[PDB]
Amino acid sequence: RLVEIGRFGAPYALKGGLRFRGEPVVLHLERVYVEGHGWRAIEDLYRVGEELVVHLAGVTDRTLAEALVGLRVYAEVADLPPLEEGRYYYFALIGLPVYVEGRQVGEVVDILDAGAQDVLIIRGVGERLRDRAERLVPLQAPYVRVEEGSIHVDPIPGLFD
Amino acid sequence: VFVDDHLLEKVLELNAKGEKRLIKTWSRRSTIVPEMVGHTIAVYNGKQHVPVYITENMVGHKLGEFAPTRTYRGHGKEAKATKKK
Repeated sequence: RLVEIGRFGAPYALKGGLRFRGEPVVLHLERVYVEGHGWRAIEDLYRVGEELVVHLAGVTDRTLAEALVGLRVYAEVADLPPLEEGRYYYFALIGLPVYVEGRQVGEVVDILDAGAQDVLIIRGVGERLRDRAERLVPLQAPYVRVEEGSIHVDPIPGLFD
Repeated sequence: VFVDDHLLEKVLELNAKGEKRLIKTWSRRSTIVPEMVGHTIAVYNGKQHVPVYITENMVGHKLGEFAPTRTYRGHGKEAKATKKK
């Protein structure tokens, strides 16, 4: 499974270096899959100002670099560095069913980084809830539980209201 | 530094009952006080109320600091990792 980790910005210098816009998870990868181009080994990577520059095998001059500008960058899920117990990749949570007292009430459609905490955006499922507004829930709230393949919430009054 | 009376009143009311209920507020300026620790406050960001589970660390900060707009879409957002639970 491929997951989007970033997107290439404009070329940097004249050796094929490419500004990388995305998650710093790219610092621990040996290769990335480039949209429309396939796997490429990461020859080098470094920082310039507030940006990160990537050097892929084959991309050795500005011209070859421009061809990749604007293209999305993907990583094999298995290549992502493992997380400590209690932490999860956004893609692993998005799409999961949400339960309240053993019953499905929704589906995670997105997660908002509120800086201190992460906020799950849940979409109702089923004719009755499918057309309500999105419901938000702090992931780190004590009344929220993450299980393999699902999320559970013990709704306090007003949470889903 | 100030706490929206309305919001504080609601919080005090809840603490006296021992209840935990989502509290909605449009006051992003109000400062977080210890009485709010353990509560879930939904702060308005202009379009939605972003829920915040108040922790000790948040005491002293402004509620707005935890309710950003969902305006920016970040590249590779799905590769982000959640803050440890």
